[PDB]
Parts: sequence; C-alpha cells; structure tokens
Amino acid sequence: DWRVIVVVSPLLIAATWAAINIGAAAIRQLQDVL
Amino acid sequence: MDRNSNPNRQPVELNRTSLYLGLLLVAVLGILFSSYFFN
Amino acid sequence: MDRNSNPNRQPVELNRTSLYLGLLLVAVLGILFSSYFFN
Amino acid sequence: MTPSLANFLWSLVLGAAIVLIPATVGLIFISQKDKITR
Amino acid sequence: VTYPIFTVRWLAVHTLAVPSVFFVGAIAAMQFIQR
Amino acid sequence: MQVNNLGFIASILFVLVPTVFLLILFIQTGK
Amino acid sequence: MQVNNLGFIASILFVLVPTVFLLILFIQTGK
Amino acid sequence: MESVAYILVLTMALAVLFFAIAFREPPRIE
Amino acid sequence: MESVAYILVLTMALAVLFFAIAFREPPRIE
Amino acid sequence: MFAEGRIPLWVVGVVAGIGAIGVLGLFFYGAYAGLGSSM
Amino acid sequence: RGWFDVLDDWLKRDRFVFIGWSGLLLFPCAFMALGGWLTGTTFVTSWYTHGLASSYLEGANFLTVAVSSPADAFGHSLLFLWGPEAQGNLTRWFQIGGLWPFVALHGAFGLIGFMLRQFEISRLVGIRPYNAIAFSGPIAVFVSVFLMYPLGQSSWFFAPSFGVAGIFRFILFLQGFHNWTLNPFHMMGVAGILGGALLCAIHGATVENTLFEDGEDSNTFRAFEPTQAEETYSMVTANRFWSQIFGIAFSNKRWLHFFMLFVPVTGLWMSSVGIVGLALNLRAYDFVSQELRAAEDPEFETFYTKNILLNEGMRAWMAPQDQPHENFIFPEEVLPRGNAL
Amino acid sequence: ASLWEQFCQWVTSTNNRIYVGWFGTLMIPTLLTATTCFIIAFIAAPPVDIDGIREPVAGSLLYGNNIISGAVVPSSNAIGLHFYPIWEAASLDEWLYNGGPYQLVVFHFLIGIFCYMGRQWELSYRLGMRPWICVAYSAPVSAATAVFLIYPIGQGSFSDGMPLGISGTFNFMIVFQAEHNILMHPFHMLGVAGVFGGSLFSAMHGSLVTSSLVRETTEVESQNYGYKFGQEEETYNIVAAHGYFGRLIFQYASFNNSRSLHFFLGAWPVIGIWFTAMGVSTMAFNLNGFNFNQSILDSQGRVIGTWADVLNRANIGFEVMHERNAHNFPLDLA
Amino acid sequence: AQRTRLGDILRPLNSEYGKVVPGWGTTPVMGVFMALFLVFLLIILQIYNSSLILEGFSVDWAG
Amino acid sequence: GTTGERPFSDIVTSIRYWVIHSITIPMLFIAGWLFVSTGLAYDAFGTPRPDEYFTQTRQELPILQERYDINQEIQEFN
Amino acid sequence: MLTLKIAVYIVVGLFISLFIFGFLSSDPTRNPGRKD
Ligand code: CLA
Ligand SMILES: CCCCCCCCCCCCCCCC(=O)OC[C@H](CO[C@@H]1O[C@H](CS(=O)(=O)O)[C@@H](O)[C@H](O)[C@H]1O)OC(=O)CCCCCCCCCCCCCCC
Ligand SMILES: CCCCCCCCCCCCCCCC(=O)OC[C@H](COP(=O)(O)OC[C@@H](O)CO)OC(=O)CCCCCCCCCCCCCCC
Ligand SMILES: CC1=C(/C=C/C(C)=C/C=C/C(C)=C/C=C/C=C(C)/C=C/C=C(C)/C=C/C2=C(C)CCCC2(C)C)C(C)(C)CCC1
Ligand SMILES: CC1=C(/C=C/C(C)=C\C=CC(/C)=C/C=C/C=C(C)/C=C\C=C(C)/C=C/C2=C(C)CCCC2(C)C)C(C)(C)CCC1
Ligand SMILES: CCCCCCCCCCCCO[C@@H]1O[C@H](CO)[C@@H](O[C@H]2O[C@H](CO)[C@@H](O)[C@H](O)[C@H]2O)[C@H](O)[C@H]1O
Ligand SMILES: CCCCCCCCCCCCO[C@@H]1O[C@H](CO)[C@@H](O[C@H]2O[C@H](CO)[C@@H](O)[C@H](O)[C@H]2O)[C@H](O)[C@H]1O
Ligand SMILES: CCCCCCCCCCCCO[C@@H]1O[C@H](CO)[C@@H](O[C@H]2O[C@H](CO)[C@@H](O)[C@H](O)[C@H]2O)[C@H](O)[C@H]1O
Ligand SMILES: CCCCCCCCCCCCO[C@@H]1O[C@H](CO)[C@@H](O[C@H]2O[C@H](CO)[C@@H](O)[C@H](O)[C@H]2O)[C@H](O)[C@H]1O
Ligand code: OEX
Ligand SMILES: [Cl-]
Ligand SMILES: [Cl-]
Ligand SMILES: [Fe+2]
Repeated sequence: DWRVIVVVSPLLIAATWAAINIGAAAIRQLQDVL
Repeated sequence: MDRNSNPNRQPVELNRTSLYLGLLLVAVLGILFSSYFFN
Repeated sequence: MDRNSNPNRQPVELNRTSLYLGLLLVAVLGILFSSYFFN
Repeated sequence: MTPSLANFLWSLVLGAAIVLIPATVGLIFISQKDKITR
Repeated sequence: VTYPIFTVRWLAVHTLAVPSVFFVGAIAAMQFIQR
Repeated sequence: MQVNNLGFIASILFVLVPTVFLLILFIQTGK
Repeated sequence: MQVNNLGFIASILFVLVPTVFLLILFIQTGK
Repeated sequence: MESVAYILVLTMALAVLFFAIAFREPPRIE
Repeated sequence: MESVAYILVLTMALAVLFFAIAFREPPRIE
Repeated sequence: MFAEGRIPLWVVGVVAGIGAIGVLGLFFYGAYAGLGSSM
Repeated sequence: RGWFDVLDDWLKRDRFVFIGWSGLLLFPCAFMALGGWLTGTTFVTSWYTHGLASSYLEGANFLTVAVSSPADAFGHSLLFLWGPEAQGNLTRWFQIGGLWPFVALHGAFGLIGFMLRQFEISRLVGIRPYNAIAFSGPIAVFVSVFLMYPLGQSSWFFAPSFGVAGIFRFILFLQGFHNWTLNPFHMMGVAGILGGALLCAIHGATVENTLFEDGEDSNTFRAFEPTQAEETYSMVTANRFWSQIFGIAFSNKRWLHFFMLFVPVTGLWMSSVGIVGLALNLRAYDFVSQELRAAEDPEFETFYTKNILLNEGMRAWMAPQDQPHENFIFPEEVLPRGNAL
Repeated sequence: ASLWEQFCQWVTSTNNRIYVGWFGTLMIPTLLTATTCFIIAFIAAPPVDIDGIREPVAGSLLYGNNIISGAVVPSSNAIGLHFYPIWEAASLDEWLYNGGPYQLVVFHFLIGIFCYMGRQWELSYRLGMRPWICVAYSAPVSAATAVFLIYPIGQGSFSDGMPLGISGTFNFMIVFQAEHNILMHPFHMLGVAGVFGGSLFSAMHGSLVTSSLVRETTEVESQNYGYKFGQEEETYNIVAAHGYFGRLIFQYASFNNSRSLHFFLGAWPVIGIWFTAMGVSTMAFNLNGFNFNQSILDSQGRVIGTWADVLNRANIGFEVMHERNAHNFPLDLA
Repeated sequence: AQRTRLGDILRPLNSEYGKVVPGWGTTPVMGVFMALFLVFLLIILQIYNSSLILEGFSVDWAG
Repeated sequence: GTTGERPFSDIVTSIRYWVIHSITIPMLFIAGWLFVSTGLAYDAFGTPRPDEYFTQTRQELPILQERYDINQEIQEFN
Repeated sequence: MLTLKIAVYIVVGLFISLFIFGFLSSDPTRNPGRKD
C-alpha cells in the first residue's frame, strides 16, 4: 500500500536526520562502553 | 477549681474460684429460668 | 511429666483512647448494619 | 490437534521468542557490558 | 560534563514522547474530518 | 412451638450480662 | 413493620460482644 | 420495636462521644 | 429454636464444670 | 540570544507552551466543526 | 561474579528511572495497558460490540471515548489475539473488543509489578513496606470491579469500559440495577474516601498553620531543611487547638499518620467486598418490611421507596440501548413514568 | 476589672476546655438548637408534604423508617422560599406537616458552621497560630451551603434542598444527576479528583511516614509508643522517605520539603471541594454538565451513539419517574 | 526440653535445622518445574475458558 | 544529587537538541496526520468511516452475536 | 405563637448583641503576641 509508504517516510526521515546529527558521538559512546 | 486525686479508691478482685462459682450460678439460673422465659 | 511455667506469655494492653476508638467503631458499625439486619 | 491448540502452542513459542528471550539476551548482554565497579 | 547521550532515561522519554506526538498529529488531522 | 417471642433475647441476655460482669472482674484482678 | 425476627438479637450481639471484648481488654490493662 | 434498637445504637455512639471528650486521656508533655 | 437456647445453657454449665476441674486454682500449702 | 551557544530556557518554555495552547485550541475548535459537532 | 549477580547489579543501578527486577513485569505490562487504552480511545470503535462510537476518529471527545467492553456473545472469553474468536486477525480483534481484556490483564499485571516495585524499593532503601500495603487498596478495587464483577455476571460486556463516560455509565448502571448506594459496604467505602480527603485537608492545614518561626521570610517554605532533626510545626499547639475546637485531638504523630493510611485503605477494601457481592447479584436492594407495608398501605412513602421507583425508571428506559445484544423491545406504553413527563 | 471586661476575658479565654469565643457565642446556641430539633424530628416527626401535593413523606423512625431510610424531610414545595418559622404556623401540627423542622434545623446549622469557621480563626488568633485552618474548613462549609441553601435558592424552593437523611441524600443525588448531569460537569470531576486524590495523598503520606519511622520500640509494643507527645526531635526519617519515593517514580517528583508537602496535602482536597461546591452552586442556576446527546452523526445524518447517549438514557429514566405526581406540564422547569 | 518416647522417635526428623546446599543448588530444576506448572495452568484455564478447544469433549454439562 | 544523566534543562536548551528535534518532532506530527488523512487508520483498526456505519441493506446496529466466527459475521455486516 | 416569637426575638437579639459588643471590646488586643 502506498499509504504505508507515505506514512512511514516521515518516520524514516526523522531517523536519518537524528543519525546524521548524532552519529559521531553515538558511535563514540558505543565504542567506549565496548 | 482543682481536680485532686481521690484517695478512697480501691482495687476490686474476683479470684478464679469465685469466677467458676459465679459462672456456674449464672449458667444454672439460665437453665432454670429459660423455660419460663419461653413459656 | 512436669508442668513448667511458659516464658513466652506477655501482657496485653488497650489504652483509653483505643477503647474510645473501638467503642465508637462498634457503635457506628451497629448503626450502619442494624437496618440491614432488620430488613 | 485443533486450530486453537496450534494457536496456543504458537502463542507459547512466539511469546518466548518475541518477549521472553530477546529480553533475557538483552539484559544479560548489557549487564555484562556496563558492570558496576566496586 | 560529557554525559552519555543514550541511557535508560532516554529510552523512557522516547517510548512515551514519540507515539505521543504521532497520536497528537493523528488527532489534529481528525479535527478536519467531515461527515 | 408458639413460645414467647422475647424468650431468646431474655435468656441470652440473662446469661450473657452476668457472664461478662464476672469475666471483666476476674480478668482485671491483680491489676 | 414485619422485620426480620432475628434482627434484634443480631444487632444487639453485633454491638455487645465487641463492646465487652474492648471493655475486658481496657479494664485489665496495667495488670 | 426496631425503633428501640436504632435509638439504642445511636445513644451508644453519643455516649461514647461525651466520654471521649469529657473523660479523655489527658495529653501530657513529658 | 428454643431447643438451641436450652442446649446452649446446658453446654455452658458443663464447660464451666470441665474448666473448674481441669483448670482449677491449685490448693497450695503455704 | 542573551548568551551565545544556547537558547534561554524561558524562551523554550514560551515556545512549547504556545504550541501546546495551539494544540488544545485546535481540539476545542474541532469540538465545533466536523465530526462530533452535532451538525 | 555469577551472571545472576551481574544482572541484579544492572537492574538495581541508581538511575533516573529505577528498573529493578519488578520492572521486568511492570514496565512492559504497564506500557501495554497504557498504549492499548490510548490506541483504543484514539482509533477503535465499539460499533460491533455496543453499537457506539468510542474513539476520537469517530468524533468522540475525551469525555466520551473509551476502550469498551467486549461483546456479550463471548461470555468470559479472554479474547487472545490468537484466540478462537479473532484467530490472529488484528482488525477483527479490535472490532470484537479484544482491546478491553488486553488493557485489563496488562493493567492487572502492571499493578502487580508496581506493588512488587514498592516492595523492592522499600527493601533496597531500608524502610518498612507500608506503601505497598497501602497500595493493596487500589489493587482490591481494580480486582473486584474490573475482574470479579464481570466474572460473576454473564460476560465481560458488563465490566466497566475504560473511559470517562463509560465509567459514568457503569456507575449509573450499578445504581439502577443493584441499588449500590443502599449497600452498606459502599457506604463504608464512601466514609473511607471522604474521611481520607478530610484527613488530608485537615492535616495539611494544621501543619501549615502551626509552623515554627524558623526563618525571616514571609515565605515560610524555605524555613525547613530535610536533614533537620527537630519538628517543623508545633504538635503541642495543634493538639491544644483541636482539643478546644473539636473536643479531641491527635497527640501521637505516629498514630496520626497510620490513621491517614488506615482510613482510605479500609474504605477501598470494604467497597471491594460490596462489589464482590454485586458480582453475584447479592444486592442490598430492598428493605422487605417497607416493601410489604407499601404494597399493603398506599400512603406509606419514604425516600427509600422513592429511590426504588427511580431505579425502576432507569432500568426500563436504559436497558434497550445499554444491552443491545438482548434485543429488548419495550413499547412506549410499557415504560414507567410519572404524570405529564 | 469591670463586669463586661471579666466576661470578655472568660469568653476569649484559652484555658476553657472547649474554646468559646465570640463566634462561639453564636455557634453554641444555634448548633445546640439545630441538634436538638434534628434529633427530635428524626425520631418522632410526623410525615411531611415535601412536594406540596398533599402526599406526605414519612421521615422519622417512629413512622416506619430505619436509620438508613429516615430523614428530616425538606419543607413543602408550596412554601417555596418563604420563611416558615414556628410562629407563622396556625399550630405545631401544621408546622410539622409543612416541613418546618427542616427550615429550623438547616438555618441554625448553617449559622453554626459559619460561626465554627470564624471560631477556628479566633482560636488560632488566641494561640498565636497562623490563621488559615478556617480557610481549609471553608471547603466543606461551601459544599454544605451549596446543597442546603444555594441550590434551593436557585431552584426556588427549600423542598429542593438536600434532605437530612441517608436515603434522602441518595434521592437528592439521583434527581440532581437526572436534571443537571452532574457527572458530566467538570467541577464535579474536579471534586472527584479532589477526594480521590486527597485519599491517595493521605494514604501515601501516612504510609511513607509510617514506613520511615525511627526505631524506638521493641517488636512487642506498638510502634506508636516510639513517639512522645511534645518531643522536639523528628519521629520519622524524611530523607529516607524521599529516597524511597523519588526512586518509586523519579527524583524530581518527590517532595523533600515537609512544608511544601503539607501545603500540597492541604491544598489539593480543599481546592477540589471548592470547585465541586461551585459546581453545585452553579447547577443551582441550571448551568448543567456537558450535553453530548446526538453529537456524533454519520454521513447520512443518523445519530451514532456514544456512552454519553447511554448516560442520557439513564438520566431520562430517572427524570420521568422522580416526583411522579408533582408535574402537570411537559417541561420540568421548576 | 522434656523427653518423651514419641519425642525420641521423632527426634531425627527435627534435627537438620538450617542445613542448606551451598550456591544455587537445584534452583534451575525448580524453575523448569515452575514453568511447566504455569503452562499446565494456562492449558486448563483456557480449556475451562473455552479459549482452547480440544477434540473429544465439550466444556458443557453434557460432556 | 544527579543519578548520572545529563540534566534535562541543559539538553533542551542546547542547539544540537533543537537541530535534531525541529525536524524529528514535526515529522512524527505529520506522520500521524497522514495516518489519519490517508484513510490508513480506518482500514488498520476496522473503524467505520462516517458513511459505513449503515449499509443500504443493514439499517440496524451490527451487534455481534456469534461466539467463534466473528470474521464472517463482520463480513456479512459490511 | 406570639409569645414564642417575642421570646425568640429577644434571645436572638441578646446573642447577636453579645457577639457584636464582644468583637468591639478591643478584640485585636486579645492575643498572646503584640498588643501595640
Ligand atoms: C484503572 C482505573 C481507573 C483510572 C485510570 C481512572 C482515571 C480517572 N478517573 Mg475514575 N473511576 C474508576 C477507575 C479509574 N479511574 C472506578 C472503578 C470508579 C467507580 C466506578 C471511578 C469513578 C470516577 C468518577 C466519578 C470520576 C473519575 C475521574 C477520573 C479521572 C480523574 C481521576 C483522579 O484524579 O483521581 C485522583 C488521582 C490522582 C490525584 C493521582 C493522579 C492520577 C493520574 C491520572 C496519573 C496519570 C499520570 C500520567 C498522566 C501518566 C503518563 C505517564 C507520565 C510519566 C507521562 C481520571 C482520568 C473523574 C473524571 O471523570 O475526570 C474527567 C471523575 O469525575 N472516576
Ligand atoms: C520480559 C521479562 C523477562 C525476564 C527475564 C529475567 C532474566 C533471567 C532471570 C533468570 C533468573 C532465574 C534463574 C536464577 C539463577 C539460577 O537459578 O542459578 C544460576 C545457574 C547456576 O549456574 C552456575 O552455577 C555455579 C555454581 S552454583 O550455582 O552455586 O551451583 C555458579 O558458581 C555460577 O554462578 C553459575 O553460573 O545458572 C544456569 O545456567 C541455570 C539456568 C536455569 C534458570 C531456570 C530456567 C527456567 C526458565 C526457563 C523457562 C522455560 C522452561 C521450559 C518450559 C517449556
Ligand atoms: C464543638 C466541640 C464539641 C464536640 C462535639 C463533636 C464531638 C466530636 C468528638 C470526637 C469523638 C472522638 C471519637 C474517637 C475516640 C477518641 O476519643 O479518639 C481520641 C484520638 C486521640 O488519639 P491520640 O493521638 O491520643 O492516640 C494515641 C494512641 O493512644 C492511639 O490510641 O483522636 C483520634 O484518634 C482522631 C481520629 C478519630 C476521629 C473520630 C471522629 C469521629 C466523628 C464522630 C462520628 C460519630 C457520629 C455518630 C452520630 C450518631
Ligand atoms: C494497542 C496494541 C499494542 C500496543 C500499542 C502501544 C503500546 C502503543 C501505543 C501508544 C501510545 C503511548 C500512544 C500515545 C499517546 C498520546 C496522546 C494522544 C497524548 C496526549 C495529550 C494531551 C492532549 C495533553 C495535553 C495537555 C494537557 C491537557 C495538560 C497540559 C498541556 C498538555 C499539552 C500537556 C500492540 C501493537 C503492542 C499490540 C496490539 C494492541
Ligand atoms: C505560564 C507558563 C509558561 C508559559 C507561558 C506562555 C505559553 C505564554 C504566554 C503569553 C503570551 C503569548 C502573551 C501575550 C501577550 C500580548 C499582549 C498582552 C498584547 C497586547 C496588546 C494590546 C492591548 C493590543 C491592542 C490592540 C488593540 C486594542 C486593537 C488595535 C491593535 C492592537 C492589537 C495593538 C512558562 C513556560 C513561560 C513558565 C511556566 C508556566
Ligand atoms: C500547532 C497545532 C496545530 C498544527 C496543525 C493544525 C493545522 C491547521 C490546518 C492545516 C490545514 C488543514 O488542511 C486540511 O487538510 C485536510 C486533511 O484532512 C483536508 O480534508 C479533506 O480531506 C480529508 C482527507 O481526505 C477528509 O477527511 C476531509 O473531510 C476533507 O475536508 C482539508 O480540506 C484541509 O483543509
Ligand atoms: C509475556 C508473554 C506475552 C505473550 C504475548 C506476546 C505476544 C504473543 C503473540 C503470539 C501471536 C500468535 O499468533 C499466531 O501466530 C501463528 C503462527 O504464525 C499464526 O499462524 C499462522 O501461521 C501458521 C504457520 O505459519 C499456520 O499454521 C496457521 O494456520 C496460520 O494462522 C496465527 O494465525 C497467529 O494467531
Ligand atoms: C500501534 C499499533 C497499531 C495496531 C496495528 C495497526 C495495523 C493493523 C494490522 C492490520 C493488518 C491487516 O489486517 C488483516 O488482519 C490480519 C492481521 O493480523 C491478517 O489475518 C490473517 O493472518 C492471521 C495471522 O496468521 C491469521 O489469523 C490468518 O492467516 C488471517 O486472519 C489479515 O491477513 C490482514 O489482512
Ligand atoms: C433584644 C432585641 C429586640 C427585641 C425586640 C423585638 C420584640 C419582638 C417584636 C415582634 C413584634 C410582633 O410582631 C407582630 O406580630 C404580629 C402577630 O400578631 C403581627 O400581626 C399581624 O399578623 C398576625 C399573624 O401572625 C395576625 O394574627 C394579626 O392580626 C396581624 O396584625 C404584627 O404585624 C407584628 O407587628
Ligand atoms: O421538587 Mn424536588 O426536582 Ca427541582 O426539577 Mn421540578 O422541582 Mn421537583 O420537578 Mn424535577
Ligand atoms: Cl423522587
Ligand atoms: Cl408542573
Ligand atoms: Fe505529616
């Protein structure tokens, strides 16, 4: 269903925005805690 | 006026034998009079 | 066998305030439930 | 073997796999990563 | 200073706030349904 | 049997009240 | 009024028995 | 005669009130 | 139901007897 | 604004509060329009 | 260090949200119950179970949305998503009222988890577990009302619906069909709740108005320190005030606070007992002596008999819509009503 | 010195077992009058024609009532809001038949409770306390005034005051719901929050204090004996209580200031009861609870039911039966 | 501590006060039996509840 | 008194939080919006649309009556 | 009835006058703190 695609795409976009703006420090923290 | 402790007050006692005697008296009086109370 | 005094026995207490509270509780429970007992 | 029997057994299996033992695995993993330093 | 970013508190916050904002968007949209 | 409708209350109180009087006096004895 | 014939005994005992329980406990207190 | 029972229990409660006020255990600072 | 009352009072007397024998105040020479 | 690198917390509070007021205002508006408005 | 000790350490770490072992039960079940209620009130209808709209999507508001009880046709079926009714169909599961047992059961286990949490945290910090004991009251209410009452009745349909107006409907239903106000157990519940509110108000005010002068500000709130050893208000002054105003007063702080626990908790427990009775239609509905007298004396009228008439009216007018599965057809002429109304 | 001064020092004396005070000089007579009349009427008052239709309602124990069903019946609808003291009746029997005892008891009781609130202020002033316990008591006073005076005033008759009885109270509530939908009134919802939350906070506060009691006794005696009246030290560990509660929910939701905590305990139920008293007082002017009857229509225009419609059905069932002989005309406006 | 003949007969049964198995002991097996008990209770509940329908019988007075 | 986590005020007054959230929060808002406005919610939850409470053949409340075959019952209700 | 009305009027007037003149008798002075 296309309705599924258009209801999901905002969620995905929020996910990628958060990732691209937090990922360096998030991976830093993940590695530090091993 | 002032409330002063009363020095005439005394303990009351009922020893165990007196308890048994009184309980028996009460029980037998009940046995006796219950039939007449019911009539 | 011998009858030895039991060292676990303890006094019970009910202070005056506890007496008033219990008497009031009993009285109000009676007030509440008497109508239903009579029906 | 009725459909409701199959669904009950499937409920046991899926309850385990979906809740009981991703949660146990995750809890064990994290407790052994972030460990209290005495 | 220099605290962790993701924590149990982070997850507790989002587990609530994320569906909350989703639901609020849904209800806002409902405000414009016509019979 | 058509007995007096106050018989049960009369008999029970007739026994009960002196019973609790004696019980009170005995239990408090030695206070 | 046609009330339950056990109402008087039930109510009176309902009050009386806990009353004497409390009275016994209070009066003996300090023994 | 159930009126008697009602009056009885109500009077019991009221008497308890009067005794609990007049003959209360005095609060004492010690 | 007055049979219940009769049985009750008789049982009260008998219980008093058993307690007065078994749990009597011991006579003690002193 | 008054300090560089961070938003004042009162500004954030004002903005979030206005957003919340707008959300509740939209819900109250919808009480009178569309579904559930008795019209 | 065994794996169990390591897990125990991680679960009991001092963090913003304590987890504990009880959290393993509390947080998923509580989240399920809350999210189920929110989902149902936002999206899910009661059209097929009750013939009612009960979601925001249908146009209902906060006061009228509910997670409605399931259809009476299912009796006391637990209505698992995988159960013989829904058979794994989520849409159908929503439509038959499957969300109601979902919320009720997850809420019951969440309540268990929360009380286990009270026990666990009390044990960890080294205090007595009287908070959990106090919480037993709300648990008794939830168990009696949301589980035992429908279990004694024909089905889950007659359980309260999780909603504001649904609860109001349950309340009025119990008045009209059970005469719940006449029930002595409910009156003890009311006494406990109103007494708890009274104790809360009077204790708060008494403390706030017998405070010691421990600061110089008109703002008395910062003349207290959590580590201070002395009482912040005068118990002696409070006791004198209430003794002279009311006749009696607390003199023991510990008894005072135990009483503040005792009153509402006992109220909840007594009302739960009454609800258990109503589950089996064991009502305090009537006073038979007054019924008989009124039946033979058409001039005997009391407030009790007037309330009986009100209940009859409510039942007749409400049953066809409240119980649609019964197909009650009450023609206009059989409806009781007074003159001109 | 002077006789009047001596009397003033006696009335305002803090050494009296029961404080009298100037408000007490009104409270005591009015409250005693109300109590005596209430007891006499509740036991032995003859039936009262509350609805003014010559349909007397038996309220007293001697006329067939139990404690649950007994009441002091509100005065007749024919009286309306007229003042009906004993001396305006042709005889005591007429006064009784028209519900005069209700007016006597209610008016004296209301004066008494307002004077009780003033007396609370007065004693707080004489003892050097802060003055606001009476403010808390103003909530129950507001509620009682709403149900005994304000609602009859707005409705235009003391027959529509709350009866002085248990079953009479229930009748009052049921009719009130039928006519005003008080359950769907937000002020009554605030009252429910007030009392539910007040009981909740009473249970939490008592349980947290009891939970954090400092060990001062043995396992035999009551822990209550660990507290001595007038002791300076604190009897429980508020820091331990805060640790427990701030871990039960989270740190910043827990009071650690006892003064703020007790202010919250006072304020929550008082505010809730003020709101519910105002709810009754404004429903006295027929500003009723929310009406969502037929608020949801389908696309064609057929009404879709909600729980509010079921509630309305129950209300109608109550409405058509209440005071079954009193209405002549189709609309229940009075 | 009065001795009686029956007391001496019963003495070895009340002699192991407080003796424990160090560590976790049989706790895993206990947990396994508890899980099996839970599944059993679920089965009989769902049968009684008519949420688990088996062939060969009906939950009804007729059997 | 901090249990270790960063204080909320510090996080929500920081620029990075707002760079993240001026996007994330509106996206969930309009995702819920689109959930409603596309009709997905109706089909997912089985909630009738305003024109589907009644059909041209069913004018009465579609109250479920059968104990185990509700799928077919709902289908015949339409 | 008239005797009753007069008696009640006198009783009520006396109690009200008591309350009024009592609060006029320098009542703010009757406190354990400051008397200015
Ligand atoms: C699960 C059972 C349950 C729940 C959740 C509710 C909930 C509610 N009831 Mg109800 N009620 C119930 C059972 C329940 N009730 C039962 C069995 C009866 C008798 C049949 C009633 C009769 C009743 C009446 C008559 C009324 C209510 C009302 C209310 C509302 C206010 C109540 C209140 O403040 O009290 C006190 C509780 C507190 C002061 C503590 C706060 C509790 C809040 C809600 C906790 C929420 C915390 C947070 C928001 C959760 C999110 C997590 C967070 C970290 C983000 C509330 C939403 C009122 C209403 O309808 O309002 C519109 C009202 O008028 N109830
Ligand atoms: C969503 C919520 C989910 C919640 C999940 C909770 C997380 C898991 C908590 C588990 C706690 C219960 C076990 C307690 C630990 C223990 O008993 O000893 C720990 C032992 C001792 O081992 C070893 O033994 C050594 C010696 S001894 O133990 O002293 O004997 C010891 O030194 C060493 O430490 C130890 O490694 O270690 C184990 O490996 C035994 C595991 C057995 C656990 C019970 C199994 C029951 C669950 C299965 C359910 C399905 C069954 C099938 C049904 C069809
Ligand atoms: C205007 C002044 C005149 C007063 C008239 C009103 C009388 C009110 C006096 C209260 C009586 C005390 C009863 C408790 C007996 C008593 O004396 O308690 C005394 C008690 C004092 O407790 P302490 O702090 O001393 O307790 C310490 C330990 O000893 C605990 O036992 O007060 C309380 O417990 C408060 C909680 C109970 C509050 C009960 C109030 C109930 C209201 C009345 C309800 C019945 C009405 C029925 C009508 C038919
Ligand atoms: C159902 C189900 C489930 C679950 C789910 C979940 C768990 C979810 C969720 C969810 C959620 C969790 C949601 C949410 C939400 C929300 C909302 C809807 C909100 C709101 C709100 C509001 C409206 C508020 C307002 C306000 C006020 C009033 C006060 C102040 C201001 C403010 C703004 C805050 C599953 C799938 C598992 C399975 C199947 C069934
Ligand atoms: C409370 C709170 C909060 C919030 C707040 C908010 C959310 C808001 C607000 C507010 C606002 C938002 C405001 C405003 C305003 C404005 C004004 C006040 C104005 C004015 C003016 C005028 C007067 C006008 C005039 C005119 C006219 C008359 C006509 C012509 C023209 C004009 C218009 C000029 C915070 C967080 C902070 C803190 C805590 C809590
Ligand atoms: C801060 C909180 C407030 C932020 C959100 C509020 C937004 C304010 C209005 C935004 C614009 C409204 O935009 C509105 O979109 C809806 C989508 O349902 C359209 O609605 C139209 O299509 C929808 C869905 O197909 C139908 O349900 C509806 O009956 C029909 O009118 C309206 O024609 C348009 O007016
Ligand atoms: C703490 C424990 C919590 C317990 C609950 C946790 C969630 C449990 C959800 C279990 C859901 C069971 O869901 C059930 O899955 C099975 C297995 O795929 C589906 O079964 C489906 O696939 C299987 C095989 O693939 C076919 O044989 C079957 O005919 C078909 O229906 C059921 O139709 C569905 O109802
Ligand atoms: C916030 C969460 C919201 C809840 C979820 C919202 C989405 C709703 C899901 C509806 C999806 C489709 O819903 C419809 O019903 C269920 C979904 O389980 C499926 O049902 C099918 O699979 C199940 C599971 O094995 C079996 O019982 C059987 O094979 C059949 O019933 C249908 O094939 C699907 O068409
Ligand atoms: C200390 C405070 C001061 C106390 C002083 C006040 C004393 C009391 C004064 C009350 C005056 C009596 O009030 C008087 O009542 C009579 C009753 O016959 C009224 O009389 C009128 O109504 C009555 C009915 O009640 C008729 O029977 C009568 O024929 C008619 O004249 C007068 O109109 C009124 O003047
Ligand atoms: O009086 Mn007692 O309630 Ca007030 O509404 Mn009209 O008036 Mn009667 O009718 Mn419904
Ligand atoms: Cl009526
Ligand atoms: Cl009319
Ligand atoms: Fe306190």
